[PDB]
Amino acid sequence: DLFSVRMRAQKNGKHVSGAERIVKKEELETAVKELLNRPKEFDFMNVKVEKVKDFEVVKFNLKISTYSFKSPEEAREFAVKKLTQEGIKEEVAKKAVEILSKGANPKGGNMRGAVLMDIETGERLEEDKERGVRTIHFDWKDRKKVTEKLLKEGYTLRTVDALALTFKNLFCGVVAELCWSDDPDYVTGYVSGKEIGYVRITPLKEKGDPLGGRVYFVSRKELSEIIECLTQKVVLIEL
Ligand SMILES: CC(C)(COP(=O)(O)OP(=O)(O)OC[C@H]1O[C@H](n2cnc3c(N)ncnc32)[C@@H](O)[C@H]1OP(=O)(O)O)[C@@H](O)C(=O)NCCC(=O)NCCS
Ligand SMILES: Nc1ncnc2c1ncn2[C@@H]1O[C@H](COP(=O)(O)O)[C@@H](O)[C@H]1O
Repeated sequence: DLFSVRMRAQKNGKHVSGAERIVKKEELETAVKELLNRPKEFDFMNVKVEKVKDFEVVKFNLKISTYSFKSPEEAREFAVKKLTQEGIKEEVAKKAVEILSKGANPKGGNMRGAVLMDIETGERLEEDKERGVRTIHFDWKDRKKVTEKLLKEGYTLRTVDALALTFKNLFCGVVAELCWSDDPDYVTGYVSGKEIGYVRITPLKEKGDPLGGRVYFVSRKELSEIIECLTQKVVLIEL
């Protein structure tokens, strides 16, 4: 018996925190305490506890690597390069980078979710270009174990969280992903795919840029199944 525990929190109408845990009932309360304690300041928080019907367990298997650069132009140049090692045409990879740096939300600011980009044509397939699509209903099978292991190998808690999210994306049929943070202080981003692994890349923006986002590279012929998988299928990831 599994329960999905989803938390989001706002402050001054702005989203400041959000997380999901999928656990056995005997750790339900523990998961709720953790997420309730997650944001520092908030004026509104919602928590959803949902009994899980079906779910799938999947074995994590991406290679991790790390790269440092001396300007965002050089980090984005490398980012485009790694993307074309997943068979993506260079101009498609470049338009992704172009969209994130110039503001992915057409009415200014960050999106509430990821761009779905046609691998072949670079065109944005998400219907709501302010909202995008959100990957949800994923968690590490044994998050306590995974967090301690990755911390001691030198990865941060943001790495722990982003890894589980990409791996679901790739399992759901996203070919490749580009991501850097919306938070102007954090400036590591990544690029991922089944062949290039999980590729951490610093810095993909200047420390002070408030723009970020994610671009998912998807084959249009699979768009409907991909969206269903990202947003509805329940996946536990086993390290
Ligand atoms: C937050 C999360 C748990 C979704 O929870 P949810 O309660 O089911 O959210 P809902 O779909 O019901 O959203 C309803 C409202 O809360 C929104 N909201 C939810 N998640 C949001 C997010 N990640 N960013 C901005 N707004 C968000 C509000 O925008 C509004 O959604 P709307 O755009 O559809 O109008 C999801 O983002 C998640 O799985 N996060 C874990 C991974 C992660 O964020 N890692 C960060 C480091 S990579
Ligand atoms: N669950 C999600 N699925 C897809 N995209 C997201 C999700 N959460 C955030 N994003 C996008 O990725 C950017 C970075 O988010 P974060 O990982 O929370 O810093 C955000 O500005 C959103 O545009």
